[PDB]
Amino acid sequence: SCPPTKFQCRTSGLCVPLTWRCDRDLDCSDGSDEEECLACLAGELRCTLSDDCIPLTWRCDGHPDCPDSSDELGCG
Amino acid sequence: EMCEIPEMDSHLVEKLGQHLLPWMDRLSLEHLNPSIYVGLRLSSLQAGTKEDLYLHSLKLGYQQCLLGCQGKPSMGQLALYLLALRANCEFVRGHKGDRLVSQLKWFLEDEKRAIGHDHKGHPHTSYYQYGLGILALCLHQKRVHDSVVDKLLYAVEPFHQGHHSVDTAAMAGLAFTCLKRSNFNPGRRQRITMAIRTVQEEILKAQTPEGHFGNVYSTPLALQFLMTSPMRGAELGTACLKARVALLASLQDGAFQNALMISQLLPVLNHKTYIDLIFPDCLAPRVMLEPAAETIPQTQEIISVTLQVLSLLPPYRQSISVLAGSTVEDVLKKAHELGGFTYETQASLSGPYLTSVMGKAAGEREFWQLLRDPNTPLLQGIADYRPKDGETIELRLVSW
Ligand code: CNC
Ligand SMILES: [Ca+2]
Ligand SMILES: [Ca+2]
Ligand SMILES: [Ca+2]
Repeated sequence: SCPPTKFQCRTSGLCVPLTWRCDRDLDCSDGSDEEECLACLAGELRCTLSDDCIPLTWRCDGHPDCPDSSDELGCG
Repeated sequence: EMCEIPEMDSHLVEKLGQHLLPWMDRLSLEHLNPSIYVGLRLSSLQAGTKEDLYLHSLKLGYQQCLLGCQGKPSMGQLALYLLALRANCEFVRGHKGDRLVSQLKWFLEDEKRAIGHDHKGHPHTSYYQYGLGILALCLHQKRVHDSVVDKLLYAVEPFHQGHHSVDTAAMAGLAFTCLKRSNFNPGRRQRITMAIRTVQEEILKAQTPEGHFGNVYSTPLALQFLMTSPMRGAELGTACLKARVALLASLQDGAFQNALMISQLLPVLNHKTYIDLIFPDCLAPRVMLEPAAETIPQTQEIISVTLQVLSLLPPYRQSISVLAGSTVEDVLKKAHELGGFTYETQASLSGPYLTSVMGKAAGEREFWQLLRDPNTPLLQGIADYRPKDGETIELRLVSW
């Protein structure tokens, strides 16, 4: 019912992009989209598994700012 | 005493909501407005199924543009999108959500760096957006470092540098209130508590003899903040009743046309504020808004407005004829059509923002100020202010 290259959330009837198709996020209310298919600056720290730098103050702040969540993994 | 605004006439509230209603069908990214969605959800009014489509459009636009668009949204607008999520009883979540959060955190970190350890440097945007960003993160229970909060604290605390509007102070106060209610930044708890009282006092001391806080368009946000906490020792009740009187007069005189302004006022009229987004009540009953059946008589009268720009050499000064009821923007269009005048605007949540005049764009900490005679700054933008016959409108490049 909706344009090709966009998945349609079946219960909602709403239409969402394929990038979001099988991408671990629940973008549809019906969750149909899922089962259906460099130096760091001073004061910054590098994410363990990637290129990314975050400020030191983002360590242990309750939110995963690193792709691998390594900035909160150490905290325990 | 408490800041209470007794319920206004339902008819009067309804006609405010009907001004918002046409925007529910304008889903293009240049027109998408998270503040409109928030204001409506916090109001006593609703647009039914249109709301769900509106939120869906917001989610599509903001997530694709910022993670994957014509003039994608700003970080300040991303903050308001976060408020929109709370208005639907959602927490920002998933991998796409986490990334959006960190982008907003980067915005705050960059502004902190721009301000500096000394606090002389300005933010690249305003302290209003700085406060809005802290609030938005706090509403989703996302924490910011004490060093980030410190810049907002210093901006309002005694012996602070610069001068902030009522709007900016109110937004700061809302951010401080969310931090305090969430027990965030406990190492700044006493200063946060003191800052809230400071903002209260400065807003009360900014009340005009008419009853507005600062001006008619600062009053809505000011009231939102004042409603969130008691103010012992002060006569907050009296001040707020006087504001209601001022607000009522302004409403009956058609002051509130702009959709963003209405979206900031509607929560107040429903006894709600942005702080109600900590524990949202999404299923509270709201009256369905129907389109105002309403004729559109054209005027028959011609008016002439003088447009002038003295900020450029050679200066511009021309008498422009338009239909009565035309906006400043209509005058600008007509001037452009007559030849010898150009200008540029950019989209914002408040509507078209004037960025350039006759080839001259506003630079850092500069803007094109709108004035009427004599030397009186407009309280509305080019698309909302409707000049009277014989008026002189000036565009003036100023530094702030
Ligand atoms: C900061 C600020 C504020 N301003 Co100015 C003030 N003082 N503003 C802007 C500043 C922007 C620059 C900057 N670096 O931040 C500043 C000082 C240059 C600006 C300009 C003035 N402002 C003005 C007014 C009247 C509006 N502004 C407010 C939005 C008043 C705001 C207060 C409020 N209650 O909202 C305000 C405190 C916060 C806006 C914000 O950041 N929102 C959050 C952001 C995420 O949303 P946004 O849509 O993307 O923000 C953009 C727009 O707001 C645009 N913009 C700013 N003001 C306006 C006004 C209009 C009418 C339009 C269409 C766009 C803007 O600037 C922002 C981009 O940085 C408004 C409530 C303020 C008020 N209480 O009087 C009012 C607006 C009243 C209304 N009926 O809509 C001016 C028209 C004054 C004048 N006579 O010239 C003028 C705009 C002229 C123009 N060139 O078009
Ligand atoms: Ca998905
Ligand atoms: Ca973190
Ligand atoms: Ca207006």
